Amino acid sequence: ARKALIEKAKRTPKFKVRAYTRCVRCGRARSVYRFFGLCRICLRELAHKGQLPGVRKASW
Amino acid sequence: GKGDRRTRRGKIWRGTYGKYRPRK
Amino acid sequence: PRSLKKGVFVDDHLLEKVLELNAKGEKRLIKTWSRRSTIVPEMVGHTIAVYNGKQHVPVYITENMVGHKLGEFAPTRTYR
Amino acid sequence: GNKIHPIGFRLGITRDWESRWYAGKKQYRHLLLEDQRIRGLLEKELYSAGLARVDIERAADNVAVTVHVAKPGVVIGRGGERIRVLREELAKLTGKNVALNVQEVQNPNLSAPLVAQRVAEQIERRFAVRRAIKQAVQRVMESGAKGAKVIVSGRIGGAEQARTEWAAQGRVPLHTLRANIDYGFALARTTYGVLGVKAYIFLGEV
RNA sequence: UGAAACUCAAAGGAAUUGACGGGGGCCCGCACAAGCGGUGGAGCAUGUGGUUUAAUUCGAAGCAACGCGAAGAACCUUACCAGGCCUUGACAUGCUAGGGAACCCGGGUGAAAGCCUGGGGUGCCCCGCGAGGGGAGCCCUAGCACAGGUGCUGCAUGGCCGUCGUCAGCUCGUGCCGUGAGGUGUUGGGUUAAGUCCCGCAACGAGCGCAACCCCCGCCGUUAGUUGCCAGCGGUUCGGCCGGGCACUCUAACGGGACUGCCCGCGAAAGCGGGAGGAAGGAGGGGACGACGUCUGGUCAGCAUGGCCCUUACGGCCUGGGCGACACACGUGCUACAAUGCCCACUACAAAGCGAUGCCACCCGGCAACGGGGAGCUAAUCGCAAAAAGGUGGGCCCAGUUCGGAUUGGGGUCUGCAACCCGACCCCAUGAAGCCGGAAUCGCUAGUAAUCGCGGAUCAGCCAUGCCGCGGUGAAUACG
Ligand SMILES: [K+]
Ligand SMILES: [K+]
Ligand SMILES: [Mg+2]
Ligand SMILES: [Mg+2]
Ligand SMILES: [Mg+2]
Ligand SMILES: [Mg+2]
Ligand SMILES: [Mg+2]
Ligand SMILES: [Mg+2]
Ligand SMILES: [Mg+2]
Ligand SMILES: [Mg+2]
Ligand SMILES: [Mg+2]
Ligand SMILES: [Mg+2]
Ligand SMILES: [Mg+2]
Ligand SMILES: [Mg+2]
Ligand SMILES: [Mg+2]
Ligand SMILES: [Mg+2]
Ligand SMILES: [Mg+2]
Ligand SMILES: [Mg+2]
Ligand SMILES: [Mg+2]
Ligand SMILES: [Mg+2]
Ligand SMILES: [Mg+2]
Ligand SMILES: [Mg+2]
Ligand SMILES: [Mg+2]
Ligand SMILES: [Mg+2]
Ligand SMILES: [Mg+2]
Ligand SMILES: [Mg+2]
Ligand SMILES: [Mg+2]
Ligand SMILES: [Mg+2]
Ligand SMILES: [Mg+2]
Ligand SMILES: [Mg+2]
Ligand SMILES: [Mg+2]
Ligand SMILES: [Mg+2]
Ligand SMILES: [Mg+2]
Ligand SMILES: [Mg+2]
Ligand SMILES: [Mg+2]
Ligand SMILES: [Mg+2]
Ligand SMILES: [Mg+2]
Ligand SMILES: [Mg+2]
Ligand SMILES: [Mg+2]
Ligand SMILES: [Mg+2]
Ligand SMILES: [Mg+2]
Ligand SMILES: [Mg+2]
Ligand SMILES: [Mg+2]
Ligand SMILES: [Mg+2]
Ligand SMILES: [Mg+2]
Ligand SMILES: [Mg+2]
Ligand SMILES: [Zn+2]
Repeated sequence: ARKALIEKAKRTPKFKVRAYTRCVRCGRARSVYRFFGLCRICLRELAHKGQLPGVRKASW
Repeated sequence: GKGDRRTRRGKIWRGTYGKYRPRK
Repeated sequence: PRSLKKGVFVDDHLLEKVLELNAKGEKRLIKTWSRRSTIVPEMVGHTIAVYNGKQHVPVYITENMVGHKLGEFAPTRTYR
Repeated sequence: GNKIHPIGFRLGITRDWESRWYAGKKQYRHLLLEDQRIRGLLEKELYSAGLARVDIERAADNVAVTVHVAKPGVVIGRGGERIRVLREELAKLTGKNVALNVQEVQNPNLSAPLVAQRVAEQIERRFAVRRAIKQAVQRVMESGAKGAKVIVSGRIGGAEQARTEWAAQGRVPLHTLRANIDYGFALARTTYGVLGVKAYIFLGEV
């Protein structure tokens, strides 16, 4: 997550396409979820803390 | 077989539609 | 099985830079980076230098290739 | 590299969340980022007070932030000056008229996060790791608790060979659900590198 | 009988804990055997090695790297390369001024980025009648502290993960034994899936693990009826449509249920075999959960981090290219080679999920992909949605064939600024290899395997035949 690249937040995409997501917590671009704006790693982390409301450990 | 796009199964497998499998 | 739709795309970069170079006759070379642009009629007879990624390549565009793209003539990779 | 977070494992029972607010696929991600940003300034500030937890309830532009601490006085300030400045710093970050309760801890030796922080500090102050550990485990064990356990990472005393120090007393069944084991992780920046402290405190069951 | 020079920091003895033998006893696991279906051969998809390249960014390396990080490479992503450009900087906090600055808008050039600019405008403070002066704020320019660095080290680290392995087992306290390392306990006999429980015992207990507490599935009940229904009845555009009713089905909260309790047989016990009643019987089925520790395992490229190294460049911006090269080699898969089959009709029967600038009913246009119009749903209420395998009828008649759908030529449709490199989809034409696969090798013990389709994450679109789940039909075999 190069600071220079976390410029993604930069609305101005010039072309709506070029706009992509990134972890809002680690900057991770490679596996970010929409409903959390978090990557699979950061997501797993906070979920463990209990800081992700309603999110529990699914078993079945 | 599922690889024949010009057949029923072809379409279904590829999850598409067309002459060989129109939407009812 | 090729296809775009309606609006034979062409970067105006060179278009309005060639359709103009028609008025005062022709010219000699037009180096571009837009290999995306579709070749069209009023290009025939010209010579466009297309960037392959390392260099600009000379391309005498002729009738027989009026529908193709510019990149199609500037091969990207170098093999054996 | 095994064993799950003892809390995330116990969210169903013996353990509640640190954020209680419903939301939809359109808001959730935001009220989340913010909800975090809060813990951001907070934990970077209220450090000294010794913040053990930050619950966050929401309703609708309403924020029931409840900073838990051992020294509720560092929160307040002179007469009530801090819980004024900060309480304003919050609503500044997110214009949402935010409350900001403050609670004291009935024994900071049973706040796993704190115990971790404590030990984590002694480490930067260049204490003898094993001592700190044994001690901590003691404090906790003394002031109640049916079991406790502390873990420090490696590079103990600036050693090139990273290690891992133990120490623990009484029960600490990570496998049993209805255990109610508080847990806390404290970092530990240093002249030579990072260390990691983990605190476990077992109290009651059923 | 018996040396010396020279050379070494050991050579040795007994005992301890381990690890190990082609030592012994005892026992377990899809470990073998039994059995069912594959892979290895083909075509293609995908990852990799190797070559190639301006670059083909980096990592992962027997098991435990190779549809792995990537749950989405056309630009973006992107870390690589070529070229055109920036320099307190795309981001933070600050400082000394030479000065004008909040901001708004047009042009020159250009691939863009930039570099030049040409203007429209002056609020906020304390002054001053005013002209105007000095200051906040913000923006520029010139030096400065400093930012920034997928730049090295995973053998300096945290955190998280993998692995032996859900395999049991690993320990402590006090006592006892031994000069001591240590031993006893934890060994032994019976028994368990289990260091599970029993019995015995110089030990008596305890901790981390087993187990149990949590989730799903199976039977029943109690509140609770915008989804069930003539169950029972009255209406019928015979659509559970309307009235109507919660019985039933469901939906989802809370409880009941199983305890080897009962009977018989064997034990000394724990338990073992068997029988009843029960939806379920002796851990009912599946999951979450993986001890002290091992592999100087993996990751400095998620993030954090000590130390090194670059700081008009190892930072930053673009436009284009590359990550998509190919003589060739391997892994994982997909589609097949057909008649227990393929094709076209007609008709049945699911479960989980997802959807307000998103699912998209229905209608019209088009062979179609899709266009145009348009109802409905904040969704047990509308849409995705067809279920396919099946069942019924019909065709093909053993052929590289109505098997198979690779490759290639056309003509189109979508997404997108843009599909040459390098998208999916549709239609016409083309119609490859392939006749069941050498040596070798993988999976699975039952709703499992094998087969059939369906959804979701990522996501504009997609290179998904990959992952992660869902339900239909449903075997064989285990002497040992
Ligand atoms: K290591
Ligand atoms: K072929
Ligand atoms: Mg960074
Ligand atoms: Mg994108
Ligand atoms: Mg992304
Ligand atoms: Mg066919
Ligand atoms: Mg010697
Ligand atoms: Mg000896
Ligand atoms: Mg020995
Ligand atoms: Mg077995
Ligand atoms: Mg096997
Ligand atoms: Mg066998
Ligand atoms: Mg093969
Ligand atoms: Mg590689
Ligand atoms: Mg590396
Ligand atoms: Mg690219
Ligand atoms: Mg221009
Ligand atoms: Mg390592
Ligand atoms: Mg590590
Ligand atoms: Mg490595
Ligand atoms: Mg077990
Ligand atoms: Mg002892
Ligand atoms: Mg002795
Ligand atoms: Mg003694
Ligand atoms: Mg002992
Ligand atoms: Mg032992
Ligand atoms: Mg022993
Ligand atoms: Mg023994
Ligand atoms: Mg036990
Ligand atoms: Mg045993
Ligand atoms: Mg004993
Ligand atoms: Mg290593
Ligand atoms: Mg290795
Ligand atoms: Mg580092
Ligand atoms: Mg690749
Ligand atoms: Mg080659
Ligand atoms: Mg495949
Ligand atoms: Mg039509
Ligand atoms: Mg393309
Ligand atoms: Mg042949
Ligand atoms: Mg044949
Ligand atoms: Mg088995
Ligand atoms: Mg699918
Ligand atoms: Mg998609
Ligand atoms: Mg492709
Ligand atoms: Mg698919
Ligand atoms: Zn993340």
